[PDB]
Amino acid sequence: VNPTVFFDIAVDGEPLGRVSFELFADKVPKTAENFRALSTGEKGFGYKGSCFHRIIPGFMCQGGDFTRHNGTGGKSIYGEKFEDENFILKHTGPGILSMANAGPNTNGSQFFICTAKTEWLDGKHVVFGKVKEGMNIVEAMERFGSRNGKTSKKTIADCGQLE
Repeated sequence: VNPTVFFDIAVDGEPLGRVSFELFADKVPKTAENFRALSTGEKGFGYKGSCFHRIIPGFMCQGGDFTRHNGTGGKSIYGEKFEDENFILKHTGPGILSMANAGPNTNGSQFFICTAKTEWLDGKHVVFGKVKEGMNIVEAMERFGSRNGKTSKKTIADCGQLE
């Protein structure tokens, strides 16, 4: 069965709620495994304690830069940025979980959660999961964003894999 991972989100250190995701390991196993392992921290690094540095209401929440906290860092579990695995899945609406990148074949650890349909990203960003529980928490997060993406308050307080 496809894995499920959770993030416990905090705003300025205060608990907000939990978001869980189904990872589409049946369709993008390499990309799903990267996100899964970064969520459990089992390789010795990952998402716990990192922030969502760019949140644009009506578009997306972006995070996963656990090394520089601003969109310039992050790394995959593969010792280098990795390839676009496939583009089977499309950006169909809110809740889609997709990889951030800076060009072809440059996936690291950064990802975004869509809060709208973003079809112009189809074929350019690898979709690999979707929000299962807590879309309402993603909507709460979105309120702390702004047009230029800066957040009005600061995190993934805990994360891991659910049965």
